[PDB]
Amino acid sequence: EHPEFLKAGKEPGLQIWRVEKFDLVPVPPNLYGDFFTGDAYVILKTVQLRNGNLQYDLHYWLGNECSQDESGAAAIFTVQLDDYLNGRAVQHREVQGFESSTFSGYFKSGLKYKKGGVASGF
Amino acid sequence: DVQALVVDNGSGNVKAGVAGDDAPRSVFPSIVGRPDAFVGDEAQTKRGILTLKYPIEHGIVTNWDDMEKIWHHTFYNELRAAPEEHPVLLTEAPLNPKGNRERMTQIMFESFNVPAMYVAIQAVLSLYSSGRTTGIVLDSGDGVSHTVPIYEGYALPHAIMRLDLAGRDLTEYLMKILHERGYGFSTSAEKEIVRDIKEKLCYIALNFDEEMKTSEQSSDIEKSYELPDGNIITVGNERFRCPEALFQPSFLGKEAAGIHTTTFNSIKKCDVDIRKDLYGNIVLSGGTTMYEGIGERLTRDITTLAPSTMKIKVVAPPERKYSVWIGGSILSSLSTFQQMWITKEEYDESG
Ligand SMILES: Nc1ncnc2c1ncn2[C@@H]1O[C@H](COP(=O)(O)OP(=O)(O)O)[C@@H](O)[C@H]1O
Ligand SMILES: [Ca+2]
Ligand SMILES: [Ca+2]
Ligand SMILES: [Ca+2]
Ligand SMILES: [Mg+2]
Repeated sequence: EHPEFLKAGKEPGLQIWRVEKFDLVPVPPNLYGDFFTGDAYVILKTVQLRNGNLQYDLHYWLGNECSQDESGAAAIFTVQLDDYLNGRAVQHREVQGFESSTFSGYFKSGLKYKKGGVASGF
Repeated sequence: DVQALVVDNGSGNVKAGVAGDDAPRSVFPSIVGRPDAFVGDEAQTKRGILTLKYPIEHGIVTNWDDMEKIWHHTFYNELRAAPEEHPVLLTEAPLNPKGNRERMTQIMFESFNVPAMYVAIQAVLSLYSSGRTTGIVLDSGDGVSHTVPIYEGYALPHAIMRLDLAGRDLTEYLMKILHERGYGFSTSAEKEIVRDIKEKLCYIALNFDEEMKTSEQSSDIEKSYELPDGNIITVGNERFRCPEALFQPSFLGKEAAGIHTTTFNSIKKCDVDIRKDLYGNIVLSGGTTMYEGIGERLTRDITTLAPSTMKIKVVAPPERKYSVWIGGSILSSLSTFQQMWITKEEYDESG
């Protein structure tokens, strides 16, 4: 029933949400690739396979200064999204500065970080 | 909309509070005393006239009348919350039988009339509180310890290990070995003092045999503690011999494997293709994991046991004493929590 779940994984592309106050909030597309060190994010990459089905990779990205509610919520939302996608996503934990090559490769300009972030829900 | 209550049904202490807080506001002993009934600290206050029972002594509820008294005390005496007006998240032990879960659900819906509830596995909540969906949780509490492999959010029940060896055994073992110095702690009240000595002074040796050798060469090991009556007790190698029983349960006369061996055996019950992710995410949870030195010692011991091409990481979060509760607070705060719970109406018509 959550509106962002209903939008998740419908078309090939890249969807990024930030944990804000115990909710999953879309990131403005202009900010893609620039992550607040103070925050946690959930990223769904959807790929079209030639056979016609969609392939899903879920990454949760943890900033070095994100609060425990944010990192915890990002992990939980990742599990819940995977369940909504019928378990067909692969889950990946991404820590600031140690992200996988696959994750980095989603961003043509590479990954960048920014001071600050949204306030903790705790 | 409504705020959930979060109740972690600990073998030693209940941790309770409201969703969205960073720590439980209520922590009290999981004890019921009868000559009606007294719960928690007031029941200890009145040891002298009550018979005390631990209704969840090893993490599984065994006496439902006493457990209901604990839950009533939680809602009414601790939180001052109407349970019939709040969703409730309740925790359960790894490997809790489904029949026991069903009985707690019946009590919540039909004795407390909670409007909605969710039951979560303690170790899973702790893993989430660490910001992970995959890992193995070593949870060591008061009356029970478990190792719980979790993959992509879900515990793997064929690989969970239970140890009847946790903090209460360590308190009792410290009480025993202090007899070498002439102390005779034996009463309930004295056991609570020894528990505090354990928490203040004990630590885990990186290498037990070497620590025994270094400690006997000087009195640098000895550290002191002020008893309630003002006398000072001095403790030496008991500081690290007490929690050494986690690794060497033979010190307690138990044939069980230690916590390093148990962790290793749980990981090995999982298929080879996920073990790397478990070895790289060993997450400690619970009060009995709070000893200084534990992460370093576990790292050394599991590294020795595991294949040398594995990459062992032991994570010891600073707030791990209450990580179960904290994970429950996060989960029950999410905008999606409403879609996870079971409602009383549904239960009453098809439960
Ligand atoms: N700092 C500490 N060092 C060692 N043991 C501790 C510490 N703090 C608490 N404990 C022990 O942890 C146990 C309580 O842990 P907890 O996780 O609350 O258990 P449970 O959930 O089973 O009730 C007790 O045996 C207590 O003495
Ligand atoms: Ca933040
Ligand atoms: Ca999956
Ligand atoms: Ca080895
Ligand atoms: Mg516990």
